[PDB]
Amino acid sequence: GPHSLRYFVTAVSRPGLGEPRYMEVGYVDDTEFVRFDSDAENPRYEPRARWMEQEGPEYWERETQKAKGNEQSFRVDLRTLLGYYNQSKGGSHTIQVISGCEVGSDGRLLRGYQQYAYDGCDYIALNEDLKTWTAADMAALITKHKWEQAGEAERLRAYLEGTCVEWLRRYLKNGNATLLRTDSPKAHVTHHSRPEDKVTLRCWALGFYPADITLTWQLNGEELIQDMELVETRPAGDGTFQKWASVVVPLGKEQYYTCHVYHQGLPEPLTLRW
Amino acid sequence: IQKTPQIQVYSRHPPENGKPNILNCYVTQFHPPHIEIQMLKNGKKIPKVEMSDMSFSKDWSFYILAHTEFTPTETDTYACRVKHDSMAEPKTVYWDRDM
Amino acid sequence: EQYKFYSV
Ligand SMILES: *[C@@H]1O[C@H](CO[C@@H]2O[C@@H](C)[C@@H](O)[C@@H](O)[C@@H]2O)[C@@H](O[C@@H]2O[C@H](CO)[C@@H](O)[C@H](O)[C@H]2NC(C)=O)[C@H](O)[C@H]1NC(C)=O
Ligand SMILES: *[C@@H]1O[C@H](CO)[C@@H](O)[C@H](O)[C@H]1NC(C)=O
Repeated sequence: GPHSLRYFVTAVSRPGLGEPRYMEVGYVDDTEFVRFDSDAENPRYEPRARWMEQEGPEYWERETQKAKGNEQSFRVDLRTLLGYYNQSKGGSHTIQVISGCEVGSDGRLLRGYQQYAYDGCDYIALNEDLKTWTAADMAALITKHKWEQAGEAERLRAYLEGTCVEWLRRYLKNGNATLLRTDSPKAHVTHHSRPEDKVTLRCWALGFYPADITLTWQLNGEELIQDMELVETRPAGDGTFQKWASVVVPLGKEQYYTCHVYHQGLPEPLTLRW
Repeated sequence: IQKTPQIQVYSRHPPENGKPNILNCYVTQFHPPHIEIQMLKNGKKIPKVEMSDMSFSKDWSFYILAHTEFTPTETDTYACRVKHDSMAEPKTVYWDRDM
Repeated sequence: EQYKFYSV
């Protein structure tokens, strides 16, 4: 199936408490694999998945140098934005960037992207054509103009189409045992009483990978998706994921409800009752 | 843009007394990024705690995971306490074994 | 590998 390489970058200023905190977290699909945190003792780029042990020391040295350079750039960005927005030097502000690429099963580029946010709102983003930027406000328009005059989109395009794709291919090759695996969900249903003669049926799905999954509750063979509560699919601390979805039903009618689980590791969806 | 965190506590495997497991505290949908997260065993801070899976959603709010290995005992209570600007006092969410 | 960011 398709795979992706994504980096989540954050710079957060802390007036009166030193330089901004800078962090970089990289992912191949739903698996964290690298990280840089300026807040550590002697910050360096570090492996977050076992297969990254296959990279030599030069990988870590070069990525650490890049991260430090990146850290300085965003520190400068934070200062620059204070000016664009006419803000005080004593408030904390945040810059976020999502950057990466996606390839198909054959390893060819499907799409590249890079989007910036300032204080949690859209700032600037590369368009799908990988040739132009879209600015969310007038401040971002200053950046768009600088970037256009500096040939920044051309530079980024080269990274997305080249470096990003090639490294993603390498990571999928080196970490195939982890990244190309499928861990099948194991389900179970819990029951909890409620006032007014009702009960909560909660369908759980645990130990699965990848993260993509579908949980539905049905009655009369029709999905109840609407009056059901749930949590977003979440990491379980060991590279796998879990999720639950619930529905409130009348006491004594529980047997009429079935939970359905659809996942890449379930040749036939799971059907469960309480 | 100040969003209050969702705090979710759960174990990797259905709990079995005396069996090694993993306890998770997933804090999500929050902004600003500054936040303090601690996992507690019977009210005392757990030292092991690893932070991982930091990311942001399409609306830019933050997500992060705190997790630790643990072997539950029938009398132990675990919880997760979070301190964020969006809240007056730190919020503690308990691990509910039968949820 | 990560991208080399410049500035806004
Ligand atoms: C995962 O792939 C390996 C092949 O090795 C990979 O390629 C190397 C160049 C390097 O990137 C390694 O880190 C990768 O693991 C599979 O192992 C090979 O399997 C063949 C049979 O298909 C066997 O004859 C070889 O001896 C194995 N090669 C080695 C170096 O041991 C492995 O089976 C794959 N795992 C999964 C789960 O698909
Ligand atoms: C910036 O804000 C100050 C008040 O803090 C105001 O006096 C000034 O006009 C503003 N500058 C611009 C260009 O809007």
